Amino acid sequence: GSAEQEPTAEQLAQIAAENEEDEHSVNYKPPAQKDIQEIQELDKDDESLRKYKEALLGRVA
Amino acid sequence: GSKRWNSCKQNKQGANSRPVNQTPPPEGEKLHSDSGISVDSQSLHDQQPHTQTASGQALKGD
Repeated sequence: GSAEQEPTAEQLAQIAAENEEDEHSVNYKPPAQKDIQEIQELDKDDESLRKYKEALLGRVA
Repeated sequence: GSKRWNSCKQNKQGANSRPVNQTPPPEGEKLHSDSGISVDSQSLHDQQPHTQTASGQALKGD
């Protein structure tokens, strides 16, 4: 919910890569696109909603 | 195809930034290295544990 130059949605645009750069990338290239693993695995038996905010809140950690 | 959950791409995977954390290998691989990453062995620091529930406007919004 925003409409201006360089919007907060441009950080959150990373959401398509945030999960797929593991399950469709560790099979194709070495572990370097994500030094961490908790950011993606949050989706499972922890917090299936915190993950969607992290792509803006703290891209790397 | 619609086999995954709904995922926002907008147009770019890291517009003058990066997708997640493009950095060198720290200690080894992440897959099959240490079980319980979700909650069974929840690490001291790695993610943003900022809230337990209700991600704003049901997905993201603040």
